[PDB]
Amino acid sequence: KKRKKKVYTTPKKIKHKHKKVKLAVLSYYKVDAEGKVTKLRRECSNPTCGAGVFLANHKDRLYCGKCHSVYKVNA
Amino acid sequence: GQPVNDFIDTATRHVLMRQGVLGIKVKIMRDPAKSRTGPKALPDAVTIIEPKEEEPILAPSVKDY
RNA sequence: ACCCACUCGGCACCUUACGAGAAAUCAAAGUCUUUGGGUUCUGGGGGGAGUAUGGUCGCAAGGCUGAAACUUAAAGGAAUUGACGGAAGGGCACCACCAGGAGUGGAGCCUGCGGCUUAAUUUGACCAACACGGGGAAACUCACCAGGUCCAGACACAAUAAGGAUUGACAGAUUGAGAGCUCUUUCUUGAUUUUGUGGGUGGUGGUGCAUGGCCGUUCUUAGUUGGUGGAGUGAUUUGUCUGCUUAAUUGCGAUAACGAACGAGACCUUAACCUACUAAAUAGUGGUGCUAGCAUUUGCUGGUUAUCCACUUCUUAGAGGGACUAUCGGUUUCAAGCCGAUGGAAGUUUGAGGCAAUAACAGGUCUGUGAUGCCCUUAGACGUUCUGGGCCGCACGCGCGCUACACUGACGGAGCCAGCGAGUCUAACCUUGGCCGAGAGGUCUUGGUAAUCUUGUGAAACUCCGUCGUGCUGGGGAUAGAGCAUUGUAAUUAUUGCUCUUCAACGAGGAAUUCCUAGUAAGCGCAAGUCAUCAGCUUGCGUUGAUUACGUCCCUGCCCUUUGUACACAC
Ligand SMILES: [Mg+2]
Ligand SMILES: [Mg+2]
Ligand SMILES: [Mg+2]
Ligand SMILES: [Mg+2]
Ligand SMILES: [Mg+2]
Ligand SMILES: [Mg+2]
Ligand SMILES: [Mg+2]
Ligand SMILES: [Mg+2]
Ligand SMILES: [Mg+2]
Ligand SMILES: [Mg+2]
Ligand SMILES: [Mg+2]
Ligand SMILES: [Mg+2]
Ligand SMILES: [Mg+2]
Repeated sequence: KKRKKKVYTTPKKIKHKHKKVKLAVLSYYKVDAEGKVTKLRRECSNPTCGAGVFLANHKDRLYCGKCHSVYKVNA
Repeated sequence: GQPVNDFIDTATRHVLMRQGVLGIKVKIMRDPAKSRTGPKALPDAVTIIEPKEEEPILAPSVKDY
């Protein structure tokens, strides 16, 4: 059985890669002059989300990160 | 025949060699006279018992204990 | 003229070679590496070629004498084994024929194959391919086509690597898609990986002409082999055979063979016989003993071992018996056997199978296999999944089949009989019964893991009584339209079932060709396999049940012997 060379009608697509950013401490916590700190991110209502659930942010919604829930910053 | 099932035992093996597979077939006919189960001899292997030949007497010779 | 005994010369024969020969064979072809009686002629691998030329003879035809160039690895002799023969002899087969039966080939449809078409219409196979791959494909199967993911890239090494090496992601573009596949801003996890280098693993990728295993075929036949001995320089041969006989290399026998082996037979399974044994609410019968239901000076039935006693004829299955061609009559190298009749359940090896030798085929299968060598491929994959499509595509040709062409029938009513099976609790299998529905089916329950229930599978052909009335007709039901259900996520290219409507060829089929000898052909249905659904297929089962023949070698072939061969890739 002879087989031909597959010829593609579409360009090759690349596999996505994790974004390289050196921001792991910059936008997570802030330190006051005396030393008092309060976490500025929100808390998932579902208890199986973690104390450090660290709800992310978008332009019009807030992303959970682990439980994949959606909230609003303007609540 | 049936004595193939009764007395013939066969095995088949494949042998992986650098040039291919080599088939081995082993066939063994065990002596029927051995073992205690099933037929102990081949069919039509008829054996005859020796007559235990005895001479004939002439006189009646009544015998009493 | 005959007979007998001789003898010389001659044409020759028979046996065997002591001898010779490569052998066939030879009384010379002996007296030859132990080579010498005398003498003439001829040959030196096969062709070119008895040709060319010269000479010579001939009236001519031609004869006699007679090269070379060049070409070529064999040509040739005798014998062996096989194969083949429009060779002979002897046997045999319904995958041969005769006498026939049923047909197929003609029609419509189903299915497989080729060809065309197509993105693909995956593919193997050409007596011994073509309802075969258990190949009845909606998804899967799948191997093909258009696309989308994923790594299920083990291990070793090196590099990146404190937020990194890495993943995963709601929504919005996007994609057939609620695949974060790719992205749009940015969160989760954390030395599990990424990248590269070796390497590895998969592959229904190729190679069945590299292989194993299995299967088919040669070949349904009777055939095959060594030990010792005999023959031959040897390959080989005899054993393993003239005749008779057998289904049989089965035997009687003959015999430079003897004694053995495999195959055949024997054996095993199944089918028939057993009023013999052992017994059985998972099989039955009787007593109706028990109540009893219906008709009546006794029949048919109901519930019948937790209502009850018996008892195995029928049913079941264990141990057994039974047939060994028994007896008889004939015939025979009167032996192996064969033909009739009588008994017997059974007398073609009683029927049918299972198993089944040596040697082989470039027979089929790499698409059954985590059987497999080699080659190719391996991250945009020939790996694996997911969506959709194809495998089914139709100017056509062919092979298995199904349904028919009608009155030995169709239709309607009624009668009303098998055997082989299978069946769920790791989940929905076989389904009784009641109810609903024209139907197909739906619903509520029951029993059955089964000699217990489905199931007495109350199958069909068939039978009886009626409608039809020789009109392609009320035969035929292809094609097509409408609706109702079931299986399935999914039914369109209509899965299948049901109802109404449409109602085509087909009036018995050219050449040609298949199968079969008794419970067989043929008709008829049923169960199982494949199966969620789907039989017009297969494997088995039973019901009804012929005609013809107990033969031959004419055709097609098979076996043995002899014979010829310039065949061995074997006519
Ligand atoms: Mg046998
Ligand atoms: Mg003479
Ligand atoms: Mg010469
Ligand atoms: Mg016909
Ligand atoms: Mg498909
Ligand atoms: Mg082959
Ligand atoms: Mg010898
Ligand atoms: Mg698919
Ligand atoms: Mg097909
Ligand atoms: Mg029955
Ligand atoms: Mg189907
Ligand atoms: Mg079926
Ligand atoms: Mg089939």
